[PDB]
Amino acid sequence: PVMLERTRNLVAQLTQFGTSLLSMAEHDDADELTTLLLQQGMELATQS
Amino acid sequence: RHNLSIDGQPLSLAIYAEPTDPKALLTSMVQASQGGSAVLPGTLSLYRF
Repeated sequence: PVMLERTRNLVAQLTQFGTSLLSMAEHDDADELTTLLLQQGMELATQS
Repeated sequence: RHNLSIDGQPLSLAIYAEPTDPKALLTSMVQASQGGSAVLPGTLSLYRF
């Protein structure tokens, strides 16, 4: 029971890390799309 | 003498060598060297580990 309690706390912290890792990747990839749109827009502006 | 007609119209078509296109201007991210925190000697707690 004592081993289970200590292990269960560590696994919960590991779950916390996974949630943060996924959240950051989602935000970073959203910014990648915004950057791509602006770069593509500039090429269109030159032709305009 | 100046290669014009009787009416004054020029007889030779001129040229101007069209200006060289638009210009592309870009910006870039810049990074610099960054350090980390240091470690001090630790205190001795009154409680067990």
